[PDB]
Amino acid sequence: KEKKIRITTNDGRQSMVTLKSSTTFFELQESIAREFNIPPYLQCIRYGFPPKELMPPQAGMEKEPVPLQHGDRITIEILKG
Repeated sequence: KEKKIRITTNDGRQSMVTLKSSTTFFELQESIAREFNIPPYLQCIRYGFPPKELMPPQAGMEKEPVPLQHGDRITIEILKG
């Protein structure tokens, strides 16, 4: 029982997911990597208007869930590996 959110890569593609309630930036990066064809180290998520750069947490915050909820929307950007 988790929440559902939308995704859209700068390349011009989009896909929905079932992001978990306690899904941190890491758990989120793993979701997009599934719905799309980009690794967690090449997917830059964005939310809010204008689109922000949901940076990765650190020691202590890594456990914290993403800033998105059931019914939210985000945008990914294929980084340069």
